Amino acid sequence: IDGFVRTLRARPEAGGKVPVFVFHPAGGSTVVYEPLLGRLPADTPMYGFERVEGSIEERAQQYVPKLIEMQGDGPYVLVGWSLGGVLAYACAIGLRRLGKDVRFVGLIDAVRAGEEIPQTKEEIRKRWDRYAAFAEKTFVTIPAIPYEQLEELDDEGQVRFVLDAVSQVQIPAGIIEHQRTSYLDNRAIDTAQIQPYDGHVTLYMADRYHDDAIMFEPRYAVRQPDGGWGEYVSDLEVVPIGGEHIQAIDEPIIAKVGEHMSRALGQIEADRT
Ligand SMILES: CCOC(=O)c1c(-c2ccccc2)oc2ccc(O)c(CN(C)C)c12
Repeated sequence: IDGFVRTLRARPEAGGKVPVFVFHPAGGSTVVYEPLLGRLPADTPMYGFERVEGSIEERAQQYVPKLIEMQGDGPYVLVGWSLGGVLAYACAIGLRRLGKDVRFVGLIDAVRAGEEIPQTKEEIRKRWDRYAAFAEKTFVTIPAIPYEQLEELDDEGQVRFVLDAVSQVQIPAGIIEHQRTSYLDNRAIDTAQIQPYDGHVTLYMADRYHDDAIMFEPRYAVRQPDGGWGEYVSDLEVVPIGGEHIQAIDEPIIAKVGEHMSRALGQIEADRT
């Protein structure tokens, strides 16, 4: 473990196969990509990029220099499930804009909501009204939500504001931090401003988001056939894998992703020779 870069399989000292760069999921680390690694060719290196702060573009501003430090002009293979897919895609845009050679972008069910999630004050009220209802059922009666305070804050400020009010009661630090970061990682998916990308993108597409994901944001109950990426990616390939979003990263479904991805890496390795 080195900063935000986790070594899943080290590359040899010099030479060897093109590394696969994986990006962490919402609320998790790149350890989730080990089953994928087992389904990729022998001696395929893999490095995982862990959580950093900011907007998607601000996070890619931190990732891209590190990617270039590790791999130079390319070839770049960028892969991500959940939020990691959006992160991989933003890095692809950043690397291509600097003239780097991006050969593969693999989105593992990084599927946009079927209806756009507005970034408006009305949506802040709707969002927190929903969460308040969850806190009433699962725990109490909740007073009027101070909407005027919330709508001036960003997502990090909103959740800190609510945690501060909840204290004034007692929640363990480890649980608060895990929920906070998982919540913030998911909101980062919602608020991502997707830019056009002119390279080939491979979208492994499950059947649907899992139930808990839909409970937090019901617009995820519907997906478009292109997963919301077609309008930004003209060179888009979709690989149906079935199942639920939460299963896409695990055996047995990852075998389908890995079999397809292994073929793509093989062609990349051939084209280097
Ligand atoms: C268990 C799945 O939960 C999540 O999907 C979300 C959490 C969450 C909160 C606390 C713990 C874990 C996840 O917070 C969110 C906020 C907005 C939102 O759209 C989503 C849905 N995502 C698929 C994007 C979530």
